[PDB]
Amino acid sequence: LVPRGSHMFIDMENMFDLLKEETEVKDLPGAGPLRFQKGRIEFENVHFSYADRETLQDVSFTVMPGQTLALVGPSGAGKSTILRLLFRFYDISSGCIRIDGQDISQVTQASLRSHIGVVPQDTVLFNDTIADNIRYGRVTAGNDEVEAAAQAAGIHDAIMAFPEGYRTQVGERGLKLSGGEKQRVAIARTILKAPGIILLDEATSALDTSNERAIQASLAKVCANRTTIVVAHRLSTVVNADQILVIKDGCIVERGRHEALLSRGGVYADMWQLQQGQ
Ligand SMILES: Nc1ncnc2c1ncn2[C@@H]1O[C@H](COP(=O)(O)OP(=O)(O)O)[C@@H](O)[C@H]1O
Ligand SMILES: [Mg+2]
Repeated sequence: LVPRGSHMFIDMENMFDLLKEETEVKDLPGAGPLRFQKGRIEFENVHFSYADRETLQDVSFTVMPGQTLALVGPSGAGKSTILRLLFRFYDISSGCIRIDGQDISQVTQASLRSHIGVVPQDTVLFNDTIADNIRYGRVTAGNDEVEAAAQAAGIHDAIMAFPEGYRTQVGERGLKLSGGEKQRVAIARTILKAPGIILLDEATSALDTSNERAIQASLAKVCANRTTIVVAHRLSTVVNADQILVIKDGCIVERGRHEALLSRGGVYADMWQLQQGQ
């Protein structure tokens, strides 16, 4: 058969390109680098939808440079989505997201992400030396910098007990890192990238008490003077956050510090009373 109408001019290579899965986001022509100053974050009246329910509805907030904002709320509320949007994994249908006064949709995605450290629920380990796994944070970094990141992340000492030190093959085809060593690797990667903003999605598993306390101290280290948004599962994170947004069905139903949320007696307070069990 002879393809007719518009079909005679269709480009098959374009049809195969459109079949691909993560169909993603474009830099707008002429976009320059994010001019990052101190990492102030702003969501103004943000709306977003994956499908036919709005996932996020009129979501507004600010994170001042160096402050931590915790997202909490029921499953499916849209917490993780918020981090995704700041990374510009997706575009928003309305409203505006800014870093230091600049629409994140109008700078290069490359520069945007160069200033963001993502600490994910769980850690991709590559089939590579422990040193190259850390260097993943910033590929051009010196060995000295890898060791400094590892030192700050609390993993240097475990690594020195490995049979080939920093050269020890890890991942699937290498030495098994413990669950705690893997988390520390993600931390070391982030310390090495040295971003001005951290996006932290807390693991919903936990390790033993003393390890959990150690990892939590190492995380608080990486976040301490960086603007941070955390999807918070741990009560200690929320207690110590500079601000908490309580999200329910895509809407920020309440916000403030821990103590002010408790004294408000609303949904957060209900959560805290329930976990307390007095
Ligand atoms: N990739 C996706 N495609 C379609 N819907 C999604 C996708 N990811 C999450 N969702 C939906 O968006 C809503 C928000 O999910 P999410 O941001 O993960 O919430 P939380 O982090 O509060 O658990 C949920 O209803 C979820 O089912
Ligand atoms: Mg969830």
